[PDB]
Amino acid sequence: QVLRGTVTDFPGFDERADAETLRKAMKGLGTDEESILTLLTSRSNAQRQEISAAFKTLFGRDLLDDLKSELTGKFEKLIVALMKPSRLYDAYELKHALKGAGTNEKVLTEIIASRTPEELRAIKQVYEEEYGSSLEDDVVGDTSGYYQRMLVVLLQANRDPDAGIDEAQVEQDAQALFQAGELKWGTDEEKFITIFGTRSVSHLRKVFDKYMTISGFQIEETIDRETSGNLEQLLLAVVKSIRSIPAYLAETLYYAMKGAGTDDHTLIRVMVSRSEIDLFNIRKEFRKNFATSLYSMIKGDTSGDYKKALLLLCGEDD
Amino acid sequence: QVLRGTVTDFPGFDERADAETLRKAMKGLGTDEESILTLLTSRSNAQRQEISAAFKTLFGRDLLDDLKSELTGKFEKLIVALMKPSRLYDAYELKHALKGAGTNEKVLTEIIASRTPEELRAIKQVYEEEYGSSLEDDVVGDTSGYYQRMLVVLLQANRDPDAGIDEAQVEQDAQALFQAGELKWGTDEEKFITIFGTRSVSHLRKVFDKYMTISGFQIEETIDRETSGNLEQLLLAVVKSIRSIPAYLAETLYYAMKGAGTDDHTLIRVMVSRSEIDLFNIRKEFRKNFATSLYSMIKGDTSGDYKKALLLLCGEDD
Ligand SMILES: COc1ccc2c(c1)CN(C(=O)CCN1CCC(Cc3ccccc3)CC1)CCS2
Ligand SMILES: COc1ccc2c(c1)CN(C(=O)CCN1CCC(Cc3ccccc3)CC1)CCS2
Repeated sequence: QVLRGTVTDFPGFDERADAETLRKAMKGLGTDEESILTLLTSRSNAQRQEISAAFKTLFGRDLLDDLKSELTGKFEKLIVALMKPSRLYDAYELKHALKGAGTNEKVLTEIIASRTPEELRAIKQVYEEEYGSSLEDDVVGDTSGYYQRMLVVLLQANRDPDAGIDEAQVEQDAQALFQAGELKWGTDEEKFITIFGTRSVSHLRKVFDKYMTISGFQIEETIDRETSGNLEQLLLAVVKSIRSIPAYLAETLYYAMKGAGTDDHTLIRVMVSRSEIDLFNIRKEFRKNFATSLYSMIKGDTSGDYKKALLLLCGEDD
Repeated sequence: QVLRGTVTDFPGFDERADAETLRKAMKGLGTDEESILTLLTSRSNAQRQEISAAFKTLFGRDLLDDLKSELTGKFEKLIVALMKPSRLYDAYELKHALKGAGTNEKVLTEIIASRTPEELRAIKQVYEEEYGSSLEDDVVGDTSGYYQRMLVVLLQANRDPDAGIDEAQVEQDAQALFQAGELKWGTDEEKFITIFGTRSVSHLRKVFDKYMTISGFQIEETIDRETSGNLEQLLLAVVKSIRSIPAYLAETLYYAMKGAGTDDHTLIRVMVSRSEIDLFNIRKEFRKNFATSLYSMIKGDTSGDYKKALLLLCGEDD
């Protein structure tokens, strides 16, 4: 097992040259979207940034506002994501959720549960460095009750690190996840919260196994996906995430594409945020648990230029 | 994988209660092995340094000098490896294979072939500081031929990023490895040094795949494990470590205990060094590739107090 994405460094890259294709593309005419497109998706994020630099030094123009005036719709909204520094992208998306795209647990839940401790720590740091306010306080401020609580637990980045596991605390803990299952996770939130937030990854993987031999069931079985409140969804995100991050995101991506209308906000966040970290893994995983390819899914459930960009990001292999 | 070791931090660590315990353990009273033994292998390494230091504030004795003057043979060499700082254990054993050892090409192969880039980067500089000379320049003076050359390449820590895996590039590598295979690795030479030492890992595992069906058989079968001088052992070891590190090391453990005698020195090096990184993982790949339990072979083949300490290091299970 080796984590990896779909966007690699362009060899032969020249800041100053790409700055010209782009300027020239959006020069006076309407717009060569097809050029903006193929280029920005066949560069990496650090290379995008240096084009952003070449643009200014050459032209006196801000690449980011130029793009943002000739592009619209789901197209714009993707391009704008690709130009965003990847150190920064998640802290950004959190703010949007904490401040103005709506009522926003799908994001808080999904970023917080799926980002490892190295990441939550960095996101927190940078959330405050960029945005002036601190991640934790914005979260407290716009959330509630036991959900708020566990986001706060996850957000500390303070899991017991990995060594030889206590089949004795495994037996207690699996036991207590059983009782809180039977009871619709509506009693002793107090208790399960730490089990899922402060325990380790392969404590919890052990635990989820001993869970099966208490109850005959996977822990996932306790928690339905349409209806549920906030908390249940956080639990089940934690759960799937402990088992496998690529796999959780592959899932999040299928359910972003099922249903009337559909979910471009998600498509975009996952695609872009993972483009240089694990996207290949998510893709091969998607072929694995859902048996049409990520590529194929997208080509059916997207249109026009946005569609094209997507697939280019996606690549093609598995 | 989640890579875990078998040694953890003792909760409620008392730096000097433990220092006392080592005093009356080895004082008067020439020695008392089983509290020495059990203490050191329930405390993590960095805690053993704290016990080493509170020993000096408290008593005016250098803990380590004391630990080794009351103890003999293999057990002694174990305690002396346990109280040797993580950062430093590797570079010390490189050195003691290089400085003065005889002709120890076995230890070089092992450490450089199993260590990741970031572990080699820390070795090189902590090596460089601790013994005034650079790890490379030493490696160079006592070795020669392509064995030297290949080591210098691995010694670089700069091997391609796991990325877009280029189908065309694979096949040319695999045929080049087919080419040099039939010629028993005795010639062509200089291109496989670049295939092994620089290709990206998710790349080199696909070449390992693509090769077999060119050749009939795995790359490994081209090389005769025991009837094979330095280079071919290195090469072999690199191939192995590319598929899985815990599995190289599991093979090296098995070959240290299987047969006539015991390679005790080797057994100490692996058990100790990897005890806080992947020892559980070496234990698990051990049982799956050899059908016995590491624990129960260290038993079958080692003796006395050395044994109980090893089995404590080895950890409780599976
Ligand atoms: C304390 O340990 C922790 C604490 C929390 C978490 C993990 C490890 C990771 N995890 C795992 O399943 C194990 C390891 N896994 C996580 C993703 C990471 C890959 C990755 C790289 C860069 C950016 C994002 C993801 C490494 C492999 C799930 C819960 S989040
Ligand atoms: C260019 O890369 C390299 C170059 C050389 C080598 C490795 C990685 C390690 N390796 C692999 O197959 C990569 C898998 N690997 C396991 C070790 C390490 C585990 C790990 C994870 C997180 C933090 C510390 C250690 C990194 C992932 C075997 C050959 S030596």
